[PDB]
Amino acid sequence: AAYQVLIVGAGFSGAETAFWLAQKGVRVGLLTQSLDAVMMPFLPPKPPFPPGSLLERAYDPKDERVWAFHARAKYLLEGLRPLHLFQATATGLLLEGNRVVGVRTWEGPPARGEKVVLAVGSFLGARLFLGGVVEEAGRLSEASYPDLLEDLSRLGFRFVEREGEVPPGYRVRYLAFHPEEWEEKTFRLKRLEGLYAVGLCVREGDYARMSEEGKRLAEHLLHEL
Ligand SMILES: Cc1cc2nc3c(=O)[nH]c(=O)nc-3n(C[C@H](O)[C@H](O)[C@H](O)COP(=O)(O)OP(=O)(O)OC[C@H]3O[C@@H](n4cnc5c(N)ncnc54)[C@H](O)[C@@H]3O)c2cc1C
Repeated sequence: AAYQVLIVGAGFSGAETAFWLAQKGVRVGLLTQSLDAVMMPFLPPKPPFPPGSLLERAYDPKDERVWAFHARAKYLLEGLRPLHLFQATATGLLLEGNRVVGVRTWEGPPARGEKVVLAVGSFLGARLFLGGVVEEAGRLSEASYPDLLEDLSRLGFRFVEREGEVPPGYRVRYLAFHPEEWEEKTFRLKRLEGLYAVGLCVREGDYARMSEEGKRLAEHLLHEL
């Protein structure tokens, strides 16, 4: 129970969740497949942003470079004492009966948390259409490992198809948890115990929406603890 909350995905929703939880002293483990992609935008994030959010703090009105936004956001997360940001590729759910206690990782070492949050964005069943090529990636140059979706599918989880687009321009078709799997008020993926989901992998929205959702989840978990 080292981590009170284990979050899979250091993107706009997952990192925001980690941010507010850490501000309150919650022991958070933020697991993400690529540290070089932490909080990486598609198009440059532009105001307005949720007040006091990690998203707002990471913004620089004089620097629109998306990679720089990623770097500034990553650095901000690394400054939170109760937060441990680490690299690992989640490949499946660690279960004890009907309870999710963590995730298996491709590299081998399992990661555990009292509560497990999936904030994997557009990386489930991702297909990136760029010109005359189709890549298995949730965002430009960011590969998507098929394992997690396969595990969730094997366990019985239902998904719906969604699509996002970047004005080279490209489109990303991905899978989001079917609405019936998710309890909006608690962020619970009710099919199993101790499992939560937030962000694009459960509901559409832009950067600010992802951030607001992450904060809302953090506030809910703080109440539950
Ligand atoms: C093609 C496309 C373009 C978009 N463009 C914009 C835009 O220009 N402006 C805007 O406001 N919104 C845009 N959106 C909507 C939304 O704001 C973004 O998708 C945003 O990144 C969603 O936040 P998220 O936290 O759900 O996912 P992300 O920010 O994508 O973060 C997901 C994280 O999870 C990690 N991850 C995934 N699977 C695993 C795994 N198995 N193990 C470990 N880590 C994993 C990823 O590597 C990543 O770091 C776009 C959406 C799409 C699909």
